[PDB]
Amino acid sequence: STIEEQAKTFLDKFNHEAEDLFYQSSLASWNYNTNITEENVQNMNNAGDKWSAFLKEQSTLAQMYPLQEIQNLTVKLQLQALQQNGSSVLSEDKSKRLNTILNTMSTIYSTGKVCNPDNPQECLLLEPGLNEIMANSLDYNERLWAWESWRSEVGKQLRPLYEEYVVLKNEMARANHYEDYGDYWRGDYEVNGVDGYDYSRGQLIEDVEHTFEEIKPLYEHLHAYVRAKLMNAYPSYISPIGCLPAHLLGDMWGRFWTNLYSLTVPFGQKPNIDVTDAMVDQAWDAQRIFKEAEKFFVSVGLPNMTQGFWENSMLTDPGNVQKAVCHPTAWDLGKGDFRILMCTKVTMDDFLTAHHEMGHIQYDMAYAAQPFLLRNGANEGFHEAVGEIMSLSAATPKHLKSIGLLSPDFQEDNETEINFLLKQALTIVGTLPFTYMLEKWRWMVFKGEIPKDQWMKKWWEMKREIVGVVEPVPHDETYCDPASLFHVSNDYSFIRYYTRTLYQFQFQEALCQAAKHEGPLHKCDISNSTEAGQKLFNMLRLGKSEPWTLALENVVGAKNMNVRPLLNYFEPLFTWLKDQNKNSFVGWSTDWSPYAD
Amino acid sequence: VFNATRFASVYAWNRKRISNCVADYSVLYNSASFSTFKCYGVSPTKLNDLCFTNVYADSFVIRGDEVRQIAPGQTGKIADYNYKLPDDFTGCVIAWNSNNLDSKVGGNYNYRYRLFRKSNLKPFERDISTEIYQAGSKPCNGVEGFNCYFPLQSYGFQPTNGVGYQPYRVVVLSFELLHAPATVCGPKKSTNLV
Repeated sequence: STIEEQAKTFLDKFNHEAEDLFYQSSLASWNYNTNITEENVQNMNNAGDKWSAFLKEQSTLAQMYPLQEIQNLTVKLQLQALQQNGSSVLSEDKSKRLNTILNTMSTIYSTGKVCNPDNPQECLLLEPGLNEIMANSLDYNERLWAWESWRSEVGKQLRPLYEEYVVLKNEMARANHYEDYGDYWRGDYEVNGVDGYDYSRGQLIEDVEHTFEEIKPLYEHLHAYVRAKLMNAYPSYISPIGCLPAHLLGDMWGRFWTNLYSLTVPFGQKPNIDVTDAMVDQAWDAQRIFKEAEKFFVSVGLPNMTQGFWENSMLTDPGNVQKAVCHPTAWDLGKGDFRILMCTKVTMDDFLTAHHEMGHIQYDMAYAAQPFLLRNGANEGFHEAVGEIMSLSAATPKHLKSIGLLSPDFQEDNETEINFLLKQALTIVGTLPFTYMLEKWRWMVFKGEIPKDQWMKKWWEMKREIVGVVEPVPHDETYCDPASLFHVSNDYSFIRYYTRTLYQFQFQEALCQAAKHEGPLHKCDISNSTEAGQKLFNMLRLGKSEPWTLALENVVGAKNMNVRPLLNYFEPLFTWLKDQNKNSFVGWSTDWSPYAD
Repeated sequence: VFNATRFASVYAWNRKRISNCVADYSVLYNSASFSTFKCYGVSPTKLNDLCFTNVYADSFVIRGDEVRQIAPGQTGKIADYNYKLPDDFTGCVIAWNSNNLDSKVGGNYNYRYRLFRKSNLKPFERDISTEIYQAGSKPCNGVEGFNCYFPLQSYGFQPTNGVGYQPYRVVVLSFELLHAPATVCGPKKSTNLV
């Protein structure tokens, strides 16, 4: 009778057909990752191409239902996914050129290599070699060569390719009623048609800007500590008041200080938690680690896993003839079928990674009852943030002591806590302003405020101001550093890490309050707290049928990112970093560089 | 009907009449060869003490989640457009997971069901028509499109399906106490001759 029946019937028709077509591509991907063969990768691409063609043809009837006078959010969100044309707005030549650019940028980045001036015959590739040079090797010369030559060999070549990527993408975004491809990424958190929970696209730039200055009191204290510790290792290059060189950050892109833990050990004579030997002593296997991991998820109050879940899961690599992808990956094969791929070993590193992948399944299995177009996450943050809160609680010694891995005689004090807490801040606190730095720079490039010739010029300016990092060698207008990143070259959004990082502590503080945990959050443990899992599952089941702000309002007490639980987790760390900088300078001075003279 | 070689579709549900025989109802209760078993009005073990006029067995295969719709006072795609029971349903329902028997790689397309219908069915009504569900005033001309939809669709009964999507061989046992004399009753006990 009414027009609403056309949308309800069309989405039901799409939800019936797209459900089976997508699982054929998802299950085909499972077969490839479990057995890397020419036959599996072909059917994987064919199935994905099949479902891809179905999405384009279905946009015909999706656009014939105007949502101008429609109040039903369920009908609006589902059709908006199909009404968008995306890359089909431009001609095939412009779209084919974009894939040719992305295919070229991925090849230049993946096949990038740096070789020494004194050993042209002996040198390494991007992975696994040059990653260890910035991570493991402590030589000033090897770290400097790996950084500088990488910018010249890979950074320069990706500069002209990144231009066509930004230009072609802005045409695609602008055709879909956007300001630029930066605004296209910001539209993931877009909300409209819901009173009290709407959200504009430009609000994300204000949130990361407001939360960044809120992170500065914690980051400025840790940066002086990391500078003071690295100054003792490299006193002839690092000033006590200056900036940290870019090649001494711990990686080939300057995102994490996780590799600088050996140079920034707070107490090198105190112990830490490690149940690797404990698991081997009790004859633990990859199956028992996953089984005992499931004991934590039921204790907190979340649903259990099925029999086909564990029986069809992967726990190792089945030989080299049928070598599988050992990367941790939570799969949703569909029709109630969920599985995980992981080559688990007996160690604390894989113990927490297993909980991380199981946390992902708790996300997808929750909103499995939603329609197919709404059987997805509300945003990028909710997907990966929920996985970290589950692994962090398991890493707490209160849980390991309960299961019986960590002995009960293990003494705990403020000293041993700071080693675990400070080591985390190298990952969290030492990365949050970098994501805000990179995405703010990229967002300005998409909008077009920064000319293409001023990419490296403004990039060096933003580094000294926002993060307080300086290059080892000055770069001219021909260089392009952030183009050499995996996420940038492969057309990904890195802002999800900033939102995921803050959302992680937001959900943690909400569940720690549900578990009635008092004090800082780094000692929090939701084990054996049935109310904690119940509070989480109420948020996981929403999927993307309701506003993401409403998921935060009823759980974490806010509608956007926030830094309040960040200080609560790192509360005693701030006092520690407040003390250690009594012989250093909090913050940084942009006038210093390692090549100064 | 509980172990038939092949079952009928949901919208095309078949029916088998039971009469003129002795019907031991406690067999299936104690068989433990089912996934769900629930009777309305009468306990399953008490049916052997009752005689009836006519008893029908409506057989079909559904998904796991759709089993909740087969009951008095329910609604949904299957209860309304495919197979409806009356509010006074005092029969029984047996279900048995047949994923190891009926499921097929790619999905068993022979078991289909209706998603949309111009009007809700009656109790024990069956409709196997292919009329296009018309939402608007324009004619469909026998092909779906804008405000036109093909109402019948196939099931995805694949071996990788979950509990809510796997195939379940379901049979509905409706009893009838009419003015006519009885035709089927349960077995009566016996003992030695003293």
